[PDB]
Amino acid sequence: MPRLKVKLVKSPIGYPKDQKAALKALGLRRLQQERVLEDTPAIRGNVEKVAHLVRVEVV
Amino acid sequence: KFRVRNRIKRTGRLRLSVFRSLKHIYAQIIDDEKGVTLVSASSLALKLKGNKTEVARQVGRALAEKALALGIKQVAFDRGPYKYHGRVKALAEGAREG
Amino acid sequence: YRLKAYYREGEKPSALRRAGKLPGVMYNRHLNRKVYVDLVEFDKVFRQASIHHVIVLELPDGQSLPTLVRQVNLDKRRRRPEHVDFFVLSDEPVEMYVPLRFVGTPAGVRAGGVLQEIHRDILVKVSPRNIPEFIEVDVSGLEIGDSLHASDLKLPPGVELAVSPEETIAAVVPPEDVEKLAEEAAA
Amino acid sequence: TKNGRDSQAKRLGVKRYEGQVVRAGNILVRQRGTRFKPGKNVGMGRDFTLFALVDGVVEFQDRGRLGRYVHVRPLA
Amino acid sequence: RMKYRKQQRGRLKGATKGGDYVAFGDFGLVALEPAWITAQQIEAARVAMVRHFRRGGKIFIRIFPDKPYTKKPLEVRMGKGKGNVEGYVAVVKPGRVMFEVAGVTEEQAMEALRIAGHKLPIKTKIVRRDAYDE
RNA sequence: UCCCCCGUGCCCAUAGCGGCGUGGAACCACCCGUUCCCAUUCCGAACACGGAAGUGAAACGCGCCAGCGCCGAUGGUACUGGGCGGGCGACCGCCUGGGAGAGUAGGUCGGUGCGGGGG
RNA sequence: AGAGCGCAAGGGUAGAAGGGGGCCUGACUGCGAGGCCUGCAAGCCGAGCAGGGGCGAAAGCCGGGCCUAGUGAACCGGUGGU
RNA sequence: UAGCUGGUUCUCCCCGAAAUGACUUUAGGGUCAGCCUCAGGCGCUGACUGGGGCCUGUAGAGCACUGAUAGGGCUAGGGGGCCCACCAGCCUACCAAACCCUGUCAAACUCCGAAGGGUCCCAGGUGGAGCCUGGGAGUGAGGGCGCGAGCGAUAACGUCCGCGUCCGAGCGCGGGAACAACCGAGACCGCCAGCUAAGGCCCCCAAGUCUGGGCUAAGUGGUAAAGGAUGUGGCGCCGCGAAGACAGCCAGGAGGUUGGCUUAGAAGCAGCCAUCCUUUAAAGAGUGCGUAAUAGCUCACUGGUCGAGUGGCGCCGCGCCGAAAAUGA
Ligand SMILES: [Mg+2]
Ligand SMILES: [Mg+2]
Ligand SMILES: [Mg+2]
Ligand SMILES: [Mg+2]
Ligand SMILES: [Mg+2]
Ligand SMILES: [Mg+2]
Ligand SMILES: [Mg+2]
Ligand SMILES: [Mg+2]
Ligand SMILES: [Mg+2]
Ligand SMILES: [Mg+2]
Ligand SMILES: [Mg+2]
Ligand SMILES: [Mg+2]
Ligand SMILES: [Mg+2]
Ligand SMILES: [Mg+2]
Ligand SMILES: [Mg+2]
Ligand SMILES: [Mg+2]
Ligand SMILES: [Mg+2]
Ligand SMILES: [Mg+2]
Ligand SMILES: [Mg+2]
Ligand SMILES: [Mg+2]
Ligand SMILES: [Mg+2]
Ligand SMILES: [Mg+2]
Ligand SMILES: [Mg+2]
Ligand SMILES: [Mg+2]
Ligand SMILES: [Mg+2]
Ligand SMILES: [Mg+2]
Ligand SMILES: [Mg+2]
Ligand SMILES: [Mg+2]
Ligand SMILES: [Mg+2]
Ligand SMILES: [Mg+2]
Ligand SMILES: [Mg+2]
Ligand SMILES: [Mg+2]
Ligand SMILES: [Mg+2]
Ligand SMILES: [Mg+2]
Ligand SMILES: [Mg+2]
Ligand SMILES: [Mg+2]
Ligand SMILES: [Mg+2]
Ligand SMILES: [Mg+2]
Ligand SMILES: [Mg+2]
Ligand SMILES: [Mg+2]
Ligand SMILES: [Mg+2]
Ligand SMILES: [Mg+2]
Ligand SMILES: [Mg+2]
Ligand SMILES: [Mg+2]
Ligand SMILES: [Mg+2]
Ligand SMILES: [Mg+2]
Ligand SMILES: [Mg+2]
Ligand SMILES: [Mg+2]
Ligand SMILES: [Mg+2]
Ligand SMILES: [Mg+2]
Ligand SMILES: [Mg+2]
Ligand SMILES: [Mg+2]
Ligand SMILES: [Mg+2]
Ligand SMILES: [Mg+2]
Ligand SMILES: [Mg+2]
Ligand SMILES: [Mg+2]
Ligand SMILES: [Mg+2]
Ligand SMILES: [Mg+2]
Ligand SMILES: [Mg+2]
Ligand SMILES: [Mg+2]
Ligand SMILES: [Mg+2]
Ligand SMILES: [Mg+2]
Ligand SMILES: [Mg+2]
Ligand SMILES: [Mg+2]
Ligand SMILES: [Mg+2]
Ligand SMILES: [Mg+2]
Ligand SMILES: [Mg+2]
Ligand SMILES: [Mg+2]
Ligand SMILES: [Mg+2]
Ligand SMILES: [Mg+2]
Ligand SMILES: [Mg+2]
Ligand SMILES: [Mg+2]
Ligand SMILES: [Mg+2]
Ligand SMILES: [Mg+2]
Ligand SMILES: [Mg+2]
Ligand SMILES: [Mg+2]
Ligand SMILES: [Mg+2]
Ligand SMILES: [Mg+2]
Ligand SMILES: [Mg+2]
Ligand SMILES: [Mg+2]
Ligand SMILES: [Mg+2]
Ligand SMILES: [Mg+2]
Ligand SMILES: [Mg+2]
Ligand SMILES: [Mg+2]
Ligand SMILES: [Mg+2]
Ligand SMILES: [Mg+2]
Ligand SMILES: [Mg+2]
Ligand SMILES: [Mg+2]
Ligand SMILES: [Mg+2]
Ligand SMILES: [Mg+2]
Ligand SMILES: [Mg+2]
Ligand SMILES: [Mg+2]
Ligand SMILES: [Mg+2]
Ligand SMILES: [Mg+2]
Ligand SMILES: [Mg+2]
Ligand SMILES: [Mg+2]
Ligand SMILES: [Mg+2]
Ligand SMILES: [Mg+2]
Ligand SMILES: [Mg+2]
Ligand SMILES: [Mg+2]
Ligand SMILES: [Mg+2]
Ligand SMILES: [Mg+2]
Ligand SMILES: [Mg+2]
Ligand SMILES: [Mg+2]
Ligand SMILES: [Mg+2]
Ligand SMILES: [Mg+2]
Ligand SMILES: [Mg+2]
Ligand SMILES: [Mg+2]
Ligand SMILES: [Mg+2]
Ligand SMILES: [Mg+2]
Ligand SMILES: [Mg+2]
Ligand SMILES: [Mg+2]
Ligand SMILES: [Mg+2]
Ligand SMILES: [Mg+2]
Ligand SMILES: [Mg+2]
Ligand SMILES: [Mg+2]
Ligand SMILES: [Mg+2]
Repeated sequence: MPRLKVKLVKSPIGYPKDQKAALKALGLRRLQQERVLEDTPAIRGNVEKVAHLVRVEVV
Repeated sequence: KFRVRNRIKRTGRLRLSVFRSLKHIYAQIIDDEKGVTLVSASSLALKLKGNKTEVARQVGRALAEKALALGIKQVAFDRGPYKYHGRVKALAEGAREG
Repeated sequence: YRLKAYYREGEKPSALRRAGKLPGVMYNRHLNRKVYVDLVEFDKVFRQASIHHVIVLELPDGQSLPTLVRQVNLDKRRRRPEHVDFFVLSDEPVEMYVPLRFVGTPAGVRAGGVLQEIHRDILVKVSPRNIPEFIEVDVSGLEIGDSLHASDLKLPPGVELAVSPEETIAAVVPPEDVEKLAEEAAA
Repeated sequence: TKNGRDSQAKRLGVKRYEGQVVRAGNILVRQRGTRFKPGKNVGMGRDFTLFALVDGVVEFQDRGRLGRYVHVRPLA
Repeated sequence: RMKYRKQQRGRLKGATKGGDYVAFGDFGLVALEPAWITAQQIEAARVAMVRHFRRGGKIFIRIFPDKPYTKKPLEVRMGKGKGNVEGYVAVVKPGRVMFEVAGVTEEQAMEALRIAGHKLPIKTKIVRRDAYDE
């Protein structure tokens, strides 16, 4: 499937540790940061659980 | 009362099932874990005479013939519901002739 | 009774209910599909139809259907209907509860007392042709301490019972009273 | 108030789930009774402990009226 | 009665089973709020009911106190409550039917139940036997 | 390849309880006897040996019946990972993914593997 | 299977772990792969090898008891033995 | 001697805790483990995620076990009454074992049973991940908040655990009037540049006295309950109506009857029990008052007039009462 472009819009401060490790997994360091990743079931698996923190688009 | 079978199945392999009737006596070499018979020296299915205790000792060797001809030796004796003594003991004693 | 039914599918059952549509499901030995009906109209029907009287359902296909009500799930808090079961009949015998009319007054009700109606209706096997709008029972020989079983009923022709004969239909019980209280609290 | 009591936690239950590779002799399951029956290549001790009998893979079998079983399918 | 000893409080979660339908009598009184109903409550309602229509019909009570309600006696912090000062209560989730009446006019049962409501802590509703059965 | 029977497995009640019917050539059982091997805390009931006659009553084998038992959806709901929104609270409501139990419709008096005897 | 399984409870259990009988003493010695549990120290399970044995026709089973409580580091001293 | 209190002095840079477990004449102290850091070594494994397998007994539900439970049925046992004794028989708007029907409750009940969680395999994952051996530590009073239970009183800024999280150490910044832990957000330094977040855009105070459609007349909003009321607006249902209703006004409103019974009296009107007819267009063996008991008044119902709507009930929105405190609002 075409690449995925995710962006962090809400801060993880005060969210469960797992949701922190998720963003670190995807490679989202600071806020408002861009990050495009070959979409696989494994990559979307984290994007899913952090959806309340990020806005995604297809590329 | 088939506790005897359960106890044997747990051991090695090659169960010598020995069903016996009022005028009959059978015997199979069953390697379980697949439920298949390898040898089957029947009596009232072979042709043998009439004396039972004398007849059984004969059918016993009928297995020995067909057993070694295939390569078998685990004497795992399934003494079924019947107590080891009569035509069973003879069927066995006979089987052990080889 | 008749009622205009409509077919259902992917639509969110909750979304339907917000509009006014009580979802339901018609089915039988050979048939089965999702549907629904207008709630307000359903109420007006069911207030007399219930699970006793038959109900012909008209789909947008004009298809008439001799459905019955098999069950109506309710929402606790504001007792209200969630969804309906429609048993589509053919002609073979089909179990169903039939009404009951306890006509007459026992000596109990006269001499102070009350008739408890254990079964307001009875389950009986019968052909869709035989849909007796009610059975009757001459509750009058009854008194405080007496009781009627299914082992005796105004069974019309062809209508055989499926419930046990020894099941109690109704009985007359003594009244609760004030002079009982002084006696009760003593213990 | 006579009541402030209890006994040690015994940390029992299944010790090796299905698919897990096992060395011969290592333990598969500790249990109160026979909540699990032994079976092929699996022995049982005084406390009803089930232990693998040869290197292999653990797998569980349910046999209804006859209860559940733990097996080690060998390979080497 | 029997059971054994005293019992944990638990929590009155959603009225999942906290709902019902009439199964005896023509009229009923259903709960609308979660609450522990005391024996002293159930009774006071039941009596005030008959007390209203003397020698009247017949009332049913579908809720029953099996829960021991404990209470420490004006002190500090040792042990579990000797409890039972209020003794026993019945769990009531909003929607459950509590009291049935039967064998009386509507205005005769619209009052009896109207009263039994007052003797209760919670807000309640009266009901006709609609037409919903099984 | 097909049919009946014998033995033995596999799943583990849709295989069961019960009611009706059928099978003795073959196989199986009861069945004749208790000298011998063997056996009864008494008894050939059981276990055992030697076995004709009779029988298919019992037992078992096969087949029918849905009264009991057992299996049992679909639809909806309770509950609930995760994400939110309202009230003093005991509490309640929405989005997203998962989704019962009970109950309704229905289903079932079994399916199969290896050897052996027999048309 | 709601009984029994010495004794609290639980799990388990008649396809015996339950009741009875014959012979019996493995309530063995020398060990112990690999584990469970675990801060330490402890506690627990254990196939198999050797010796010499018990019951069984044999396959086999026996290093106490259906299982989980019935217990006490080290120090100091007692008795027996090499 | 002090397991206690106090005090401990220059600078910049990197990382960065704990307030838990076990034992402790231990409880504000210690030893080991947990968590921090440095050095050397291994190098894709790490948190998190996808797929698959196995382990599980909670939420919910259920009554099949263990118990609890309302009504009814059937029915041993016992109790009262007829009747009696040789003991036998029937009745039983008394209590009730077993059993059955309906209807239910349970942390220490489970025929069932999620979501999820645990673990192993494979794959994504180079991260102030992870693993092996060592040097140095501190911590071992936590607190609040969300959720799940116990204790308590379904009290406490209460208490004890569990999963999170923030303060602790972010009393640095923005919002919340002010305010560790609520909302937003992780401050390397400079800028009289820009977009936003929560929250806000009438004045103190940046930014709409913005647009469109409703509701609210209480200062509600500006923080309270059972419960009470012709508040106001809105959907729905039943009924009355131009064949003449609702309201008011003109007239009758009764006869046997003064209902049977209780009672000093009970005349429709303390209470108990209740189900006639007839003059007729209509008047109920009676709605309320009046009585010592009655007569008197009225509705109910019918006639006339009028001339257009009216009455009851269910549901939703906002509001009203319920509502008393001590320095000045
Ligand atoms: Mg950040
Ligand atoms: Mg936050
Ligand atoms: Mg997780
Ligand atoms: Mg304790
Ligand atoms: Mg404790
Ligand atoms: Mg089990
Ligand atoms: Mg052993
Ligand atoms: Mg009662
Ligand atoms: Mg004190
Ligand atoms: Mg005491
Ligand atoms: Mg052929
Ligand atoms: Mg018959
Ligand atoms: Mg014979
Ligand atoms: Mg003799
Ligand atoms: Mg001889
Ligand atoms: Mg001899
Ligand atoms: Mg013989
Ligand atoms: Mg016959
Ligand atoms: Mg039979
Ligand atoms: Mg037929
Ligand atoms: Mg059936
Ligand atoms: Mg049936
Ligand atoms: Mg479903
Ligand atoms: Mg509140
Ligand atoms: Mg609340
Ligand atoms: Mg789903
Ligand atoms: Mg289901
Ligand atoms: Mg069957
Ligand atoms: Mg088959
Ligand atoms: Mg049982
Ligand atoms: Mg038991
Ligand atoms: Mg016992
Ligand atoms: Mg015992
Ligand atoms: Mg037990
Ligand atoms: Mg078994
Ligand atoms: Mg014994
Ligand atoms: Mg024994
Ligand atoms: Mg003995
Ligand atoms: Mg070794
Ligand atoms: Mg070891
Ligand atoms: Mg250790
Ligand atoms: Mg140490
Ligand atoms: Mg060994
Ligand atoms: Mg040896
Ligand atoms: Mg051994
Ligand atoms: Mg013992
Ligand atoms: Mg043993
Ligand atoms: Mg023993
Ligand atoms: Mg144990
Ligand atoms: Mg010393
Ligand atoms: Mg550094
Ligand atoms: Mg840092
Ligand atoms: Mg200890
Ligand atoms: Mg100290
Ligand atoms: Mg340390
Ligand atoms: Mg990697
Ligand atoms: Mg289960
Ligand atoms: Mg529950
Ligand atoms: Mg059942
Ligand atoms: Mg019980
Ligand atoms: Mg018991
Ligand atoms: Mg009777
Ligand atoms: Mg009696
Ligand atoms: Mg008598
Ligand atoms: Mg007598
Ligand atoms: Mg009698
Ligand atoms: Mg429970
Ligand atoms: Mg338990
Ligand atoms: Mg679920
Ligand atoms: Mg997982
Ligand atoms: Mg998994
Ligand atoms: Mg790089
Ligand atoms: Mg770091
Ligand atoms: Mg680090
Ligand atoms: Mg590693
Ligand atoms: Mg270190
Ligand atoms: Mg230290
Ligand atoms: Mg300490
Ligand atoms: Mg503290
Ligand atoms: Mg905390
Ligand atoms: Mg809260
Ligand atoms: Mg919340
Ligand atoms: Mg406490
Ligand atoms: Mg609570
Ligand atoms: Mg608090
Ligand atoms: Mg501090
Ligand atoms: Mg922090
Ligand atoms: Mg400050
Ligand atoms: Mg602040
Ligand atoms: Mg200000
Ligand atoms: Mg603050
Ligand atoms: Mg501040
Ligand atoms: Mg702050
Ligand atoms: Mg927010
Ligand atoms: Mg502002
Ligand atoms: Mg208020
Ligand atoms: Mg309030
Ligand atoms: Mg208010
Ligand atoms: Mg209010
Ligand atoms: Mg008022
Ligand atoms: Mg009218
Ligand atoms: Mg006209
Ligand atoms: Mg008016
Ligand atoms: Mg006028
Ligand atoms: Mg007048
Ligand atoms: Mg007048
Ligand atoms: Mg008149
Ligand atoms: Mg009049
Ligand atoms: Mg007048
Ligand atoms: Mg009159
Ligand atoms: Mg008068
Ligand atoms: Mg006057
Ligand atoms: Mg309303
Ligand atoms: Mg409303
Ligand atoms: Mg309000
Ligand atoms: Mg005032
Ligand atoms: Mg003042």
